[PDB]
Amino acid sequence: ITDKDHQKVILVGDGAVGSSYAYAMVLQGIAQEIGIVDIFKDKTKGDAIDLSNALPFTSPKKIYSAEYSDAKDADLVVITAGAPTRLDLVNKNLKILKSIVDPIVDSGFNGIFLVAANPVDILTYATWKLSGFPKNRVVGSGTSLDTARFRQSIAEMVNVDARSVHAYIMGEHGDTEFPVWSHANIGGVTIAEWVKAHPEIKEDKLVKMFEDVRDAAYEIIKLKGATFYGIATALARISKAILNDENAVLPLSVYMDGQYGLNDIYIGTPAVINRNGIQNILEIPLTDHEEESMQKSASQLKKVLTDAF
Amino acid sequence: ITDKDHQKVILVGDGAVGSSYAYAMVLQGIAQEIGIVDIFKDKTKGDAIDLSNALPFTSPKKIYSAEYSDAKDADLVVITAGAPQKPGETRLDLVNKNLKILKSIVDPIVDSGFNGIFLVAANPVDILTYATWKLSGFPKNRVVGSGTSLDTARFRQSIAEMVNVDARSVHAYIMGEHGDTEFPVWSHANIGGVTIAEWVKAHPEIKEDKLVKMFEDVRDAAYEIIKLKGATFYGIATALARISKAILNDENAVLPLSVYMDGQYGLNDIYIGTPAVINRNGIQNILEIPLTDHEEESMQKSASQLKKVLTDAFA
Amino acid sequence: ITDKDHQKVILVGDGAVGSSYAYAMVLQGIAQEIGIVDIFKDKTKGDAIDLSNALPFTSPKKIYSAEYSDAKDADLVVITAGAPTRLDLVNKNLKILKSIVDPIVDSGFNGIFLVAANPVDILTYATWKLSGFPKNRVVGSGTSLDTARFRQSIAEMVNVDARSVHAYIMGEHGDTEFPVWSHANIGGVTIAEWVKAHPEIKEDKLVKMFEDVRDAAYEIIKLKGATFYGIATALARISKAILNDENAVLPLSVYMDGQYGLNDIYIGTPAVINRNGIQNILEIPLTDHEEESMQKSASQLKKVLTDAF
Amino acid sequence: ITDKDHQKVILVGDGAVGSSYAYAMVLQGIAQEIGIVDIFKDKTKGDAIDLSNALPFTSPKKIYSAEYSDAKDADLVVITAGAPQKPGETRLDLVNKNLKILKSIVDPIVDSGFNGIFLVAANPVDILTYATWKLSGFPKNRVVGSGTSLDTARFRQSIAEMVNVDARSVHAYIMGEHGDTEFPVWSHANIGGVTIAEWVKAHPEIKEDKLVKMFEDVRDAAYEIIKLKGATFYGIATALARISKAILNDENAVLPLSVYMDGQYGLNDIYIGTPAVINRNGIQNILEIPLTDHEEESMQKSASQLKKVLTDAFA
Repeated sequence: ITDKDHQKVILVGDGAVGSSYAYAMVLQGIAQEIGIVDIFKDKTKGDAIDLSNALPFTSPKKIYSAEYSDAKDADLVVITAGAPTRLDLVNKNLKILKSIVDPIVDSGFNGIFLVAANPVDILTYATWKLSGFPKNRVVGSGTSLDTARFRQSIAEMVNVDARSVHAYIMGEHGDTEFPVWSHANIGGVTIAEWVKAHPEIKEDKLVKMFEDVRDAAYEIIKLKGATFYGIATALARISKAILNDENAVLPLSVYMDGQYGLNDIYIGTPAVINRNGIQNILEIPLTDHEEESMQKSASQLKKVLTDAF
Repeated sequence: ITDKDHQKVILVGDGAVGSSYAYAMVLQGIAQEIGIVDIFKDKTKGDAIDLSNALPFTSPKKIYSAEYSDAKDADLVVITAGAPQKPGETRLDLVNKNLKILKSIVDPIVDSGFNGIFLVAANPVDILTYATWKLSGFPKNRVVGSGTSLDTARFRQSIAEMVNVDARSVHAYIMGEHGDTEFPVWSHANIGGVTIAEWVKAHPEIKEDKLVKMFEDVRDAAYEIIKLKGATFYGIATALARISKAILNDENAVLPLSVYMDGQYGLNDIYIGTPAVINRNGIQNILEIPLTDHEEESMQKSASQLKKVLTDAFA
Repeated sequence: ITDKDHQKVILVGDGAVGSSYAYAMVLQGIAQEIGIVDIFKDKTKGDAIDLSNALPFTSPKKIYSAEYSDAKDADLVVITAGAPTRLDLVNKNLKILKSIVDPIVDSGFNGIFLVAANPVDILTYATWKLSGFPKNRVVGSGTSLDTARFRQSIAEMVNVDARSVHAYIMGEHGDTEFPVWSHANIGGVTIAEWVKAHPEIKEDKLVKMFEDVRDAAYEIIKLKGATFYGIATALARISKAILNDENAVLPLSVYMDGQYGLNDIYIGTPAVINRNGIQNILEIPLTDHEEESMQKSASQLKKVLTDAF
Repeated sequence: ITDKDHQKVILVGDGAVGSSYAYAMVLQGIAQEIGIVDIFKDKTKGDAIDLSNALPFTSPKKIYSAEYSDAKDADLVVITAGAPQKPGETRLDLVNKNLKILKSIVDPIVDSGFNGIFLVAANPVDILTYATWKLSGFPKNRVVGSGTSLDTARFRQSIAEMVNVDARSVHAYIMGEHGDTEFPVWSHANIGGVTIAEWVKAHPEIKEDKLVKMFEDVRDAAYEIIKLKGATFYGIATALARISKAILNDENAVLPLSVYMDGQYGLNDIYIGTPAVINRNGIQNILEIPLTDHEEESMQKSASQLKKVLTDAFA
């Protein structure tokens, strides 16, 4: 039975995101095996060696340049392989995603898909459609990183550990996402309550703070050329919640079955995740304004999915 | 300047609590040195050896049987071993007994030149936190009690178990004086940001009387554990190690602690349990949760009963 | 397949060792479930609650007062339940051990046994005999703690992190165990080499240091009444080596199949351990003096086993 | 005194190495503050934001685009971005180029009042470690180079893979000047205390030529990784974070580092790779492994070639 006490991850895409993700899993000692799949075979071999060079300072792992067929007995397939009209972007990514998901399913893979490729909510739905897997075993990173960025920006404004800050970005990851100010809090004190006790914090600083979250990727790409440490860390956090069976609440792309009056899309909302994937979708009671933001995000996303399929 | 990158903790009290605390600090790699002070010198020497036997499986430390004078260059003095309430002793006698013992600890620690943070877990904690402040002459923000940290953990783990969620995704406080007068802040309690009131609307199989009972079981948790296994220690040891990490890693973490009231909740000149921000300099901000009328009344009744005992004890 | 990503430990014995072990597993986030089995049902219920009170500060776990029947789908059964002539001590512990192992096997348990009850090498062999399990899936703590004590004592003499100190105690845990000075080193510099560079270290300090290791339990019991933090920590280290599939070298009680000229006993030697238990028994080439110490430890232990069975 | 329980690292160089190093420090929770200094100011600002985006999943930090003057109260200055060898540049030109750049880093850092430890990873590391010592005026034991830390990890992981053992149970060194002249200490290399010579006797399917090749692959590892993926960074970033933890947690850990030779191996007045004990005060003890005649010759040839370049560079 202890023959099972070996956690295996297949990573698809060895760009800055996949490579950083593998490094995060090395340093935190999450899983015992990482197979790295990418068209660029030389690069994945180089990365597997560079990452392996770190292992003497952490817990051991088998790290290698892998093939889709190595997903047969994987716990976790992480898809980062995303090509940069919105509908053309989707059609291009659907053909690439089919070339990933089909051979992975053909391997006998029977674990959880974790999708981080842009656009994530659409490609999460597409992964579900192509794979034939249950809804709860296809997960997208959704607004996990936007939420982390939001919490860290509040943490810095108020000089508090972001782990004591509780706020969500929800909807489709992208321009239509929105902040759930109504439930956002610091140690259980709502932002509305916090602003009353600390009125140096102007409404316009909060507006700007959400705008900086929405435009974060643009600002980072402008400064250093790409974004990767954030999403790599989020993917490793989601990976730990699955592999350690945590029943952790994370904001993820999850299948709408009536939540917020939505159906038959993947979109960002807090959910409970454990070894079996999504257990519970948390439906935060939104204000009329927040519910409208959710409906506009959903509707625009549903239109693109319909047109794409 | 890196000569200072050595964190030192002086633990006063080598009971089940102090001992478990030191073990938590060993396994989590918090601090580089633990001096254990107790009247029972052989026991502290035995514990220092037993704890040291663990070190080859974790980060290294100097662990030893210590004296008050070893607090000179300590970052942290952790006070655990409160003289226990005898049958038919008044609360005020319990306090007076603990004040004479506490004076015999705090005075020689201050005399050593100790200039760090006091972390008080001795029962009764809110009163002995105030007493440590009074005896030490230290600033308000450098005398901290464990307060409702454990009651809050117990409350969060109870909600976690009812709802099948990691307690790290559950956010609820017990506040007031640690003891019979403490109360749950249901108004701000939430699971991943969904208030308990909101959660109960979506899941109405959860009856009001299960929630009432759940707070009652938290209030009476120590009595239930003492009845079953004779003593309580893993909970408070873990809480003390969490507070110790928040200080020593300068986290600005929000934790429910005994902190000095300067108008918060309409209270003054007591230590009592409420969320606060804590870093390397101790208490940075006291969070004043806007309480319902019922929750504010519970806070006032806890505070007033505690203030009466302190007043009577100092005179 | 991710239905398997749930590690379960059944602990037998909720005395200071078992209870400290469970606490170590809580603080280090090892396994997702601990069942605590003991005659004293009230005490195990109290301990499961006290340990659960810690969980909000660490990774989640299911911790409960358990029955032998709960071992059915356990990864790991840890036996600490040991009653304090040597042959009478063994006969008393064999009847108690039979009352543990039989109902655990009857449950359908199909994991690894980790034995810490005194006397450990004898009860490790007895666990193998009673269980019918393969040799490599019955492991004793053996000289893991004596070895830790030895390394920490060298660490303190020389002011070096014990993790940079490499020395073994081997043989039967107890009076006949011996230090392997021939291979003992600090950062790869043998103790013989270290003493040449640092001749303030007298041979008689080294003799005393092994004597203090052999008598460590006596000295600690005299001072504080019992010994538990050491073995609790060692048991949690061995548990991590199994559950994270490390192929770690640890000094353990393992089955002699010709190593050191020994057969058909469990005795202390370094071994490789992973998710499947013992993979490789390291046979350290001993000096004539060290080999004699091993043979005398083995022979006295083999006589007691023969007489007991 | 707890005002000091704030560990600060100034990183010089925000290339793949510096950036990966800062990420390793974020994920492992080492230090409370990282200032990133590089000529490319936009890149450091972008990195500080990207790294900060990770913080809600780990322990908190202040991460920012920094200047040399921010080293004033730093514990640790980590120097990574060495000007790379151009095709047909001499070794001595590489050194002279790096000395002018290194002077422009070390002088303003010393001028800030910085009084911590220098940790040098810039190529060529043993030479720039000596140069940092010469430019800074700091004591020998407070200027440390990464030396053969990564070569040693690569060597241990290669043995781990041959034998199917956790590399943490494998104990082998590469020593000398990091680069083509470095050598394996086979004589003291072991797996759980069993020397490689002993292991090969018990497992004679392991051929001498596989061991020769295994050291050759370690020596040429960087060339092989650069050929395959264009650059090397996870290895050295992880090593730098391990050395950083040994200093900041005062571990007295044995690591293979660039340390000042004062008679060890018959060497004087160079930095070169050998195991040493390191704590909060830097280098405490240099371990002198008794080398075979062949291993000692390799050490002498590595040292002498390195000493010639240093002599020529300083004059």
